[PDB]
Amino acid sequence: LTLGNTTSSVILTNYMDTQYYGEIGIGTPPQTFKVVFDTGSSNVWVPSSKCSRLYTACVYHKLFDASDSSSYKHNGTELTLRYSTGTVSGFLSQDIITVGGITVTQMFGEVTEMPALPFMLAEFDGVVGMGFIEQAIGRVTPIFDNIISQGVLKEDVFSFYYNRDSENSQSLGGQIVLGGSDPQHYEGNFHYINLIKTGVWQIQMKGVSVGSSTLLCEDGCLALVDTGASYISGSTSSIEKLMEALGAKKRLFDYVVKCNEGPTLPDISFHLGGKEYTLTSADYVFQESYSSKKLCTLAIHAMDIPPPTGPTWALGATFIRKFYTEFDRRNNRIGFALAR
Ligand SMILES: *[C@@H]1O[C@H](CO)[C@@H](O)[C@H](O)[C@H]1NC(C)=O
Repeated sequence: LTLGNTTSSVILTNYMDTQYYGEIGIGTPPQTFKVVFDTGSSNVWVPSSKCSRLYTACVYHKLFDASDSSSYKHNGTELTLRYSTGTVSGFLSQDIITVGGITVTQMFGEVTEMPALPFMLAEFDGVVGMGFIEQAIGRVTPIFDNIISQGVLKEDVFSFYYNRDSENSQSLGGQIVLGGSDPQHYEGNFHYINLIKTGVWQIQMKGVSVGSSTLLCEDGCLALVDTGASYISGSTSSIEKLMEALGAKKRLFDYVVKCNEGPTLPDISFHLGGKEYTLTSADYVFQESYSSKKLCTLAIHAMDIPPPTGPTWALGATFIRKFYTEFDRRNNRIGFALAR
């Protein structure tokens, strides 16, 4: 490990509080893609020129064209990438990738199979896995390892700020710091939790309270800290119980409550390390209305993550909105501070 004196930031766009993406460039000259920075995965992919326009997703996203890059290096190894919500398929390529100020040689997937559902609903083109080589499909070096290799980053850490949505155009949707934190976006002190293990951004969670009573994960459980999850997620059994406690009806893909009932819904806490991390109903309800007649989604849903990572809680954007999160690869731990 070699440390320099460079901090590098990635400005992020907040789509509807569910999609947080920033811009990278690939090739000479650069081709730009909107990408989700996903601690729950370890590959880079963007859609490919070689994707059939029979995938309507590829018609509606930026496509990497290797025939327009003078820094492309062929590989052509196939790979399938499996995500919580959908699956993509293609082949491996090498090129120069620009992220913040930093230029790195990176192996990445050219995706050629991009299902209409759900990629038609994606503001973003691709994904930059911020996880560990142990999770990388085709055991490819993840972009963060490659930047650390360059010995320019002041620290072997990266931090996430996820703003609330804003009408105002001049609002900052989010910020990734590579090699640091931005003290302009948190307050009080970081509180750290060491990982179950190296190779996954997962930590021991002691309890979930719904207002008064610890009626979930009573013994102890797993929390994946997943900058690529829109929501906080537990396992079908954890949730259909959580929601029964809240008084929430179960729709096909999410839980809802009558909008009128939303604001008085109880606090939800998360025992991580020392501190108890609490969310108000404001923090976990899409309060889009106050009418008893209309229905309001909650930012918590069922996610059955398969082993060996699963089953686990996923703490995504619902949680990171309140808690500025610092991923410390140096000491294998996650820092949390109160966001501002
Ligand atoms: C693809 O890259 C891998 C890993 O760096 C390399 O060892 C392999 O031989 C490459 N395959 C081709 C066909 O270029």
